[PDB]
Parts: sequence; C-alpha cells; structure tokens
Amino acid sequence: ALGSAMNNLAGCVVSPDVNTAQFTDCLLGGPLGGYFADSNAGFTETISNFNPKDDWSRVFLKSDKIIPTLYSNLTQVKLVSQNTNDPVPYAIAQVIKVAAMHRVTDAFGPIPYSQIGANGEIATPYDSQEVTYNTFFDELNAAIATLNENSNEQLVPTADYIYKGDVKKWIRFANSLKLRLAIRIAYANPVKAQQMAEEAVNPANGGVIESNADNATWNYFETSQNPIYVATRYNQVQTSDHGGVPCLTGGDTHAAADIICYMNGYKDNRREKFFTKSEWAGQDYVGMRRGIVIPELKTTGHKYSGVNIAPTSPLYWMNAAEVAFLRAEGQAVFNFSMGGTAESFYNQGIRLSFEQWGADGVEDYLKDDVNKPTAYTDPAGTNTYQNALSNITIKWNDSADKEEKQERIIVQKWIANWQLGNEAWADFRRTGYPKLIPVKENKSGGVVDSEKGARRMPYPLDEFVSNKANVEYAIANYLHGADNMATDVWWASKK
Ligand SMILES: [Mg+2]
Repeated sequence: ALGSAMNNLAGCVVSPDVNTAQFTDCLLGGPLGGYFADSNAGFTETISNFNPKDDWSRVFLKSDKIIPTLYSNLTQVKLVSQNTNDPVPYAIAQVIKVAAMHRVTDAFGPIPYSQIGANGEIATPYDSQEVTYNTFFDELNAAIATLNENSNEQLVPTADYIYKGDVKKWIRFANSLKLRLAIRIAYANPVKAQQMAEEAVNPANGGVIESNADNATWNYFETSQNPIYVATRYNQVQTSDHGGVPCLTGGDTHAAADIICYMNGYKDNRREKFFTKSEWAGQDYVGMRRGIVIPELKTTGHKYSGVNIAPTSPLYWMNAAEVAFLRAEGQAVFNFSMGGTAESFYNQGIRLSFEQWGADGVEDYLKDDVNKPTAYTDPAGTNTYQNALSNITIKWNDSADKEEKQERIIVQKWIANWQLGNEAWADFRRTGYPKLIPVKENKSGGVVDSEKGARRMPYPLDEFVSNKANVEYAIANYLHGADNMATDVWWASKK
C-alpha cells in the first residue's frame, strides 16, 4: 500500500496522464513561462492568447487526477505512518504534497487548502494565498524536522521512485523547495522570506540540492511514456504528407521564440539538448512566437524548432542549478545570508546546468561579456518582433546594480529551467524577467496586458455552481482584484 500510494502522489506534481499534463504544463506552464508555443491552428481559444475556455484553465483545481488523487493517497500514507509508529513516510508525502499544491495556488491565488477533504474535496472555504504559503512552510518545516531526526532511516526502495528511499536526499529536496518558496515571497513578506531562506541553507538543517545526482525527478509514470513528449507530439505532420521524410518538430506545441532568441544570441551549446532543429533554410534554431494568430502546422508551423524530449525522458520537479540561482538571488538582490557569494552561486548554477545536459563549452560561456540576446526575425515574415529581447550579457558583473543582477540571474535560471514552465511563469510574474517578446494577438478583449501577460488563471466555472459562497468570499476578501487573468496573486508585489 505504501509504495503504490507514494507513486500515485508523485503523479500529482506533473501528471502522467497525457491530456492533464498537456493542460497544466504544455498549454499553461510552457507558454506562460516563455518556453513553449501553441502550434495547432485550430486552437482559437488558448491560455497563451488570453482567451482560454474553462476546460483549459481550470485543470489544476478541477482535474480528478490532481487534488483528489493527491489527498486520497496522502490519507493512505498517513495510515501507514499511524499504524507503524513511523513518521518518515508521511514526512516524505508532505514534501510531495507541497510540491504539488504550490503549483495550484501559484496558478489561481487563494485556494481551498486547510479545509480540503480527506478524499480531496475542494467544496470548502478558501485560504488566502498568504495563509496557504505560511502553511506550506509549517508543513515543510515539520517534515524537515522529522527527517533530520530519522536521517539514518530508509524507506524500502519501491516505496520511492524519486530517491529510492534515501531520506538524506528528501531532506535536501525539502529544504530546496522551502528555499524556492522563500524567494517567491521575498517581496510580499521580506521578513519571513529571509528567515525561511536562511534556515533552508543552514547546514544544521541538512542541506539543499548541490549536485545533479540529487535532482528531484520522476520517471516511473506507469504508462511507459513521458506525457510532455506525447502532448507536444500530438498532430505532428505525417511522413507521407511531409514529402517522404518524417517530421521531427512535434505537433501541438513547439519551442518558443523567446528562449531561442536568448540562446542563439549567447551561442549556447545547450540548444541542441533543448530543441530540435528548425526546417527554415539556413537557421538551425527558430522558435514560434507565443500569442499570435497560430499558423497552419502543415504549411509553416512544423518548420519551427520543437521540444527535444524522448518518450523515456524523466519529468523534472527541481534541479541543482535552480538552487544555486535561488541562492544567488537571495544574496545579490535581497541581502540574505545564503552561504557564499552571489558570483559563486551564479557560476555554479551555469556549470550545473551545462553538466546536467552534457553540453561542452561552459568555460567560454561563463566568460562571455559580449554576446547579447537577438531580436525575433520571423522567417515567415508575419510575426517579427524587431527589438533585441535584452542587452544582458552572461559573464557575472559584481559591480552591477541589483536590477541588472536580478535580470542576469533570472535569465540563466530560466534557461536552466527549460521545461519547468510553471516555475518560469512564477519567476516572470514576480520579477519581470526574463524580458520576453510581448503578445501580438491579445484575445483578452482589453483585459490582459500584452507585456505583463497572464497574472493568474480565472476561477473554475464550476466553483460558482458547487461552491458559490466560498469562491465568492475568496474573490471579495482574498483576491484583491477581479476574478480574471489580469489580477496579480499575493506574492507578485514587486514595485
Ligand atoms: Mg516538418
């Protein structure tokens, strides 16, 4: 029972169910984080163009594959810990719980949390986002304390397809997630942010992820196939329809223009690891723009670079590079005591990412104080954006002001977090970085800003049917703005 439940919990971060992951990570996170571009011309209502149907935007709260599955399996792990007088299984499950649920509040703002039912029923009162985040810290802190007290114990190997029962790795992931969430709240509650960040990296509490061997990843989907691979490939042009040579760029989702403009300008050797080659004459990497009139796949859409992912690829939750860049930002931008210099952490993050992806050339990359992001010259000539996306160069400049340091950190963190679109979206909303290509075909009817982009998802329509009083209370008291995509969540308070 324990092992089945734990692998079911793991599937509540990025779902193994293709169409669920398609909505949460391929159509929501990827485009809103500047990584992926919607690429089916029949998608006339999308998240990325700011006119989504409810069935696209609601998924984090309404899919039975997310909250009901999470809570039903959490209850089964709690049962094991109760029955056995052993708090370690439930501590690990709580880390997974926070990994799953922070994505949900980060999408909507206020959500049901403290009063969610044992089977994941959300027809309950909502918590403010501030209360939800404080609860995440309490939950992680309890789990971290339990695991440190039992740091010599181990789960059976099949009870954990993330870390094979190694409690010391779970401690590092829990502190890393705590650090992620602490930096998330660095503008909205700087006092709490500093305390949580500094605790997370204090060696007395067990450490953070410092090596790629300790990255938080999941591969045992129970379906045989990575769901992002499948979702991005849907509708790929067929070989006998592509002149007799298979198409390799995917179907419904392509690589975004934004990240490719940065990486082309930086001559970045991770490009071949991240992207398929484009079919545009003379151009190895060209992304499709986000927030456009989407072209027909068979004519031009299939020529843009795709996502380079395999059916057997793992799903990422958090990597070591991110932890390094969190510490760089904590030190450089917020003056937190992160255990080292910002320069040291920035360079470590770049080195971790190049190592992770097996890319050569990191030493020249680290020293590059010349090359800049490109503009976006659309080879189709329809959706060009003529300005360079930024002038920020790679090499660390310890003399720079805090705004430039933040930009530089976030750009490299963003590149290293390729495929973690929900995380990129959170960082973009919090910081304004990286500087992206504005939306061109803004279908929001004047509501959403083409530069600031989507700030949240609107609440599910069904909440007004099955949970009216509680969702309306949340809107009136906790949301601090209209229930639409333009209203910022609580932590997005940078001036
Ligand atoms: Mg093709």
